[PDB]
Amino acid sequence: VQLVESGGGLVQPGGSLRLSCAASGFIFSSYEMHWVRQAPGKGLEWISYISSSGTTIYYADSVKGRFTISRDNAKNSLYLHMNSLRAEDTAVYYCTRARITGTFDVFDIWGQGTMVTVS
Amino acid sequence: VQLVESGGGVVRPGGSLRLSCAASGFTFDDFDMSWVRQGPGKGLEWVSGINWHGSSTGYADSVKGRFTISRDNAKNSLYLQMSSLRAEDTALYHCVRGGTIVGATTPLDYWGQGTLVTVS
Amino acid sequence: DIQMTQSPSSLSASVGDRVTITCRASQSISSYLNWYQQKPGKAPKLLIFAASNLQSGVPSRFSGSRSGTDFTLTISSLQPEDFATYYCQQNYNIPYTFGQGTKLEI
Amino acid sequence: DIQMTQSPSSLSASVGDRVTMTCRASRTISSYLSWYQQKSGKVPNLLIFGASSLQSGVPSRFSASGSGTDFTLIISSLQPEDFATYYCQQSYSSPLTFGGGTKVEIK
Amino acid sequence: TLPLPEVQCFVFNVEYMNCTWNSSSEPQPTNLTLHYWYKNSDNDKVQKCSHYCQLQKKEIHLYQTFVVQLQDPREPRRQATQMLKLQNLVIPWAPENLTLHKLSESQLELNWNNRFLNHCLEHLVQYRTDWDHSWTEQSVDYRHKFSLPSVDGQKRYTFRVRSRFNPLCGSAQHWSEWSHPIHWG
Ligand SMILES: *[C@@H]1O[C@H](CO)[C@@H](O[C@@H]2O[C@H](CO)[C@@H](O)[C@H](O)[C@H]2NC(C)=O)[C@H](O)[C@H]1NC(C)=O
Repeated sequence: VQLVESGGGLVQPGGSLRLSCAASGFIFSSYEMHWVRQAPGKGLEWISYISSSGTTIYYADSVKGRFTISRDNAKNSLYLHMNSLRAEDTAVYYCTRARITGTFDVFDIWGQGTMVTVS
Repeated sequence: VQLVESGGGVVRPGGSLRLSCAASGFTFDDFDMSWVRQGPGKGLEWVSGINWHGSSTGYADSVKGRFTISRDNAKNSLYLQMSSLRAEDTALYHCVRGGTIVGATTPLDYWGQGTLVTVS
Repeated sequence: DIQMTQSPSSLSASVGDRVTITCRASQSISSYLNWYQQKPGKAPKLLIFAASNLQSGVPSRFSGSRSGTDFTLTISSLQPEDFATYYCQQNYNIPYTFGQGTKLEI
Repeated sequence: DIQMTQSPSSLSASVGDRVTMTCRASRTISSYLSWYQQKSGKVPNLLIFGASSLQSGVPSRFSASGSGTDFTLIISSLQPEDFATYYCQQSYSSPLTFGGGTKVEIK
Repeated sequence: TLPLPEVQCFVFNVEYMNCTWNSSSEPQPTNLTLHYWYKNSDNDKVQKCSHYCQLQKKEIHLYQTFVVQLQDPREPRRQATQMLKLQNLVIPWAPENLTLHKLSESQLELNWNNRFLNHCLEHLVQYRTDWDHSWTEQSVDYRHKFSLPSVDGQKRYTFRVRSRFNPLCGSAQHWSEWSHPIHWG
């Protein structure tokens, strides 16, 4: 019923920062998690997902070998930290869940999102 | 890099007893095991061994018909359960890293201590 | 992977119309598709799932047709409280791919 | 099977002596025979590698040669921590067997 | 509060599907129900396993999406679910009949036939030598032949091979079980 994410504000190329997403209102240990990045003008672009507790898989190229993500079930947290940022990664970040209704899995309750800028 | 076994007790001739030893600090599948015994009167003597896959168990001249080594890599342990013993089996038993039965990759050995078993 | 284009159709509407927004996928996805209504500066809403079904709490005006991999979202009797970009995306296989997103305007 | 006779069992030497000692095998083995050291009251350890080389962690003082039938070992500049039993052992054909035993005296 | 004992699923040489989960950790050991469905194919249904799980080849579809989940009877609200790339988790049988034959006087070639799959597998070979402390590795392409360029007469080598479902038709990382160790004399 609630996903609140927080993260860093400013960074120089080659820097790093912390991004976290706190969940409340459901059994966090069951569902699937999703991280999505929105560029200032391009639009939306899904970047990564977390399969309950076992596996995690990122995007094809944008976040292929730079960011790493994990989660804590007891604390109900989902967090990744960015490394080796660039000038094109200045964007907004979203944290959302996946719900399986029948045989379909659909994105539910998106996070508010945080701004990351590089200059 | 340590080898620790479990057991103890005494039995009259014709009894049975299990001796299980495990390795710590090793890649168990990479190298095989063996057994060496020593009676107080005499020197060391070899018992048996296998090839890290439970497929080439080795024998000895005198303990051929009693029991032969078993292994479980998934549980990461090795077992030797004696039965139908004899009065001349009183000795101290060590299970040793290394040894070789089949050809290829004869890795020498690294001893790992042991305890005493006795039978009347 | 599966690039998913969208017909722009960035055409002005009025108070009550019937406009089709079609976004053909490059590959033939059977029935898996979601329509997201992204307000300016906010998060999407998941208007419609399964390409034919309807999400709970969503008005019945929206409706998917799925005429042979030509997924379309139809809206009848437009209201001023509905003016934003729409992104149609596929959950058929990882990686998920969104669309360009029509900028429907008044 | 394969029988090993570690002879002589009795040796007479003091600190800083030059006397090699031999091992014998019943059946021929090319280079499959190691050596060990048994100080009283402790686990044996490896002293000579496969045929003639030496395991790391050991002083280069110990030396061995004569690979094949009659392996021989020799140690120079004897210390107060070298008088023990050797127990030549082979790993060529199953079953493995050990040697008899050699004892060296202190004066 | 507490997490479910989770599950790893591996397709064995595309003959049957096995999911193994350890119920020992949780109190009051129970063999919970398992479910599955194939999202990729149209006209699909949610099925019950009831073969405690195990699925036959009649219900295995590769190159596509597969979803697994575990359900406990006491708390239906709490469950587990994962999204699996079925071509990323294939663990075939250890290759059979590991054939060795000697082309020339100082080099070797190794052949092995996997049970079902040929054109979507990468391989690894580990060979050792007398008195060797370590084990020397080498990867092989989708073709199932490995060559040892340098060999010795008196020395003896041990070969053990494990295949891997990579990279032409997937990206499986886990290796197969070690085959029967074929020994050179
Ligand atoms: C494949 O699945 C079958 C179905 O359960 C497994 O068979 C049993 O596995 C459990 C695990 O402890 C035990 O009851 C036995 O080991 C098996 N029962 C038998 C063989 O009758 C099997 O272990 C799974 N794995 C393989 C490789 O077959």
